[PDB]
Amino acid sequence: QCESNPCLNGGSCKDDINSYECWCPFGFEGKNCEL
Amino acid sequence: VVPVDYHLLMMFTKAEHNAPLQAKARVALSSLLRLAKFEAHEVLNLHFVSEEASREVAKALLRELLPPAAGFKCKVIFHDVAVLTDKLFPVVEAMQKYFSAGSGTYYSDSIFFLSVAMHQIMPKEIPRIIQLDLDLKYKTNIRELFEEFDNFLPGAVIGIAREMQPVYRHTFWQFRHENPKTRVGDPPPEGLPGFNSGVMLLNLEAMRQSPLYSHLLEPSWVQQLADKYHFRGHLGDQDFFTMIGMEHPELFHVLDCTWNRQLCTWWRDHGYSDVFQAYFRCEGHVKIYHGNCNTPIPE
Ligand SMILES: *[C@@H]1O[C@H](CO)[C@@H](O)[C@H](O[C@H]2OC[C@@H](O)[C@H](O[C@H]3OC[C@@H](O)[C@H](O)[C@H]3O)[C@H]2O)[C@H]1O
Ligand SMILES: O=c1ccn([C@@H]2O[C@H](COP(=O)(O)OP(=O)(O)O)[C@@H](O)[C@H]2O)c(=O)[nH]1
Ligand SMILES: [Mn+2]
Repeated sequence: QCESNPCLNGGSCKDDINSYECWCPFGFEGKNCEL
Repeated sequence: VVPVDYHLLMMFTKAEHNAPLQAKARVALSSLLRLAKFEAHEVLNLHFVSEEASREVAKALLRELLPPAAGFKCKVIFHDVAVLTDKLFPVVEAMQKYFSAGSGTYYSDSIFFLSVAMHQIMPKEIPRIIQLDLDLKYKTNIRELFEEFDNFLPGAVIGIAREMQPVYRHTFWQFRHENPKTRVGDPPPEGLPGFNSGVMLLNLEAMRQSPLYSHLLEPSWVQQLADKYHFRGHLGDQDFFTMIGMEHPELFHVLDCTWNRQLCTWWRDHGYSDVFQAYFRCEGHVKIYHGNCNTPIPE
């Protein structure tokens, strides 16, 4: 299995090859909504 | 007497040298069998989907647990994951790209859709089967779950509990953004939070006999709905049932949360702090705990 994409856009798996933006749920920032 | 068969099905694959999975299975099967009670003419059939090494592991665990204290007749059946994968693929191929990690269509993902085509995989002498995860702990007599089949309304084919985290709130983001009045992805009581696949009542007869359910399995229907909902997942059967359940809730008998009380809080810590409790709340006497996302189960 994969880890869920924390981003609202793109595929369901984190680090989706076909995504270049990451839109985080509210209150989070970073390339994978880490902060 | 005329013997009455009860059927359960569990996935048990890649179990060799997977000690955490074996321990999960032990907890599930031991509590299941300790608390089960069946009449003298009744038989509990335990179906396992396993490759050969896992079949051997399951047999070693089962011999330590059978025959059950309660004394009832129990039969163990194994199904080859490779055989089922090949039977499932024609039916399930088109949905894989929307519901598997991630892209696109691999044989290795096919088995995660077993439930959706169970009515075509199991012998037709099996009218109903309950599919269960192995990271469960049973707090009651499994025989009691079978009475929920009697509560299916006309046209319902599957019994399933709601998903207790906002994972579908997240998944349906774009659809919700475009449809501000939608209940799709909202929490209970009034919303449609989606479904969890850990405990599923598959009425095989009803699934076979439903024209609606049959149509929804067709590639063009899968595609049209995944397009409408802008849906992408990696949770397999759970994702498919969740999606078609947004469009056609009549197909599903919603079990009360106490039949699959999920313990996973992953999503609480990934953007959903404020809404989390509205999804996660479950009140009542718990019948089955579900230690999903490797969550330790309380004692
Ligand atoms: C996102 O990725 C994280 C990290 O890998 C997962 O923990 C999340 O999955 C958890 O949260 C949502 C639940 O739906 C999920 O449990 C389901 O998994 C699929 C079915 O096989 C199973 O019966 C069901 O319990 C849980 O693991 C993921 O969304
Ligand atoms: O390597 C694996 C992974 C999963 N499973 C089965 O598939 C179910 C789903 O996985 P798990 O319950 O760990 O995931 P979650 O409930 O968090 O989705 C498990 O209960 C097992 O029955 C398995 O047999 N082998
Ligand atoms: Mn589980």
